[PDB]
Amino acid sequence: PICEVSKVASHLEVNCDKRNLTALPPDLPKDTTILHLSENLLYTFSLATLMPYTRLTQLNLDRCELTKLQVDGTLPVLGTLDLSHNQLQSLPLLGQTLPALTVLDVSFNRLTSLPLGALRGLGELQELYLKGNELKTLPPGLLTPTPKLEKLSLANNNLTELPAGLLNGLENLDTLLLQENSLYTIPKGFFGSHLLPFAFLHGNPWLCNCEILYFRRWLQDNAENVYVWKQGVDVKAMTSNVASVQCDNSDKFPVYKYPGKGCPT
Ligand SMILES: *[C@@H]1O[C@H](CO)[C@@H](O)[C@H](O)[C@H]1NC(C)=O
Ligand SMILES: *[C@H]1O[C@H](CO)[C@@H](O)[C@H](O)[C@H]1NC(C)=O
Ligand SMILES: [Pt+2]
Ligand SMILES: [Pt+2]
Repeated sequence: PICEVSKVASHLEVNCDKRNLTALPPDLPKDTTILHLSENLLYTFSLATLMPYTRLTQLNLDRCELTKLQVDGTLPVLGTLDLSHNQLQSLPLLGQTLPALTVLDVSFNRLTSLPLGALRGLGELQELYLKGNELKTLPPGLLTPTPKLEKLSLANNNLTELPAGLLNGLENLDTLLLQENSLYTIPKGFFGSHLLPFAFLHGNPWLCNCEILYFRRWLQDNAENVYVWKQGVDVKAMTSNVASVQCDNSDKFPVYKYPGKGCPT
């Protein structure tokens, strides 16, 4: 039986996880809508070899020792692609071969930075996950190509500072995770004017000092919008905690409680 198939109305799912595969299995019912290839041996894979599956809509290359993934044309309806927990050291330019991609997950890899026109081409993206990588900086105009982005997570990286215009235009942005990095401040106007339902900013050496001021006021207007990331706790039991954003300024003093020792308005 090699993999295993099922049928949920349209769908014709193919599950081939934990199977020491090394390469894509032969049979694969050409008409597969959702293929699961999680936790297998691959090291290398080419979206090209999937070209035969016109209806493939979800691909999970989740945990497959991947170190390289080359992109090539076909795969016009692929909506979600998970490259979770792997080894790629460079973000693959998927924009020219995954036009329908709406959720990309390459979190927990060896990414140290993103190419220039990285997310170019995939202007249908709604969820981007890059948690667990490195990255100290982000290419300018990173999200310009993805105007309808809703969830964005750069949690647990090494971001020192981030563009003052990163979130410009994202009018559907409802979730932003920036926790566990090493950001020291927030550019004036960063959060712009869109209401952010869920923000995670704890675990940063926030250098509160007059520049943090803009961030302070923001933290005050959105105190019930900033939470803390806990293991497997569900938002059903999550509670706000604006005081989780504190200055690493040898204190554990909540920025947002920071008066701003007489500083220029
Ligand atoms: C990111 O933080 C880690 C923490 O252990 C550190 O080892 C690493 O050098 C930092 N960024 C890089 C990879 O330069
Ligand atoms: C794949 O190979 C590994 C290593 O020998 C083995 O433990 C595993 O059982 C094989 N796949 C399965 C789960 O049948
Ligand atoms: Pt083709
Ligand atoms: Pt939560």
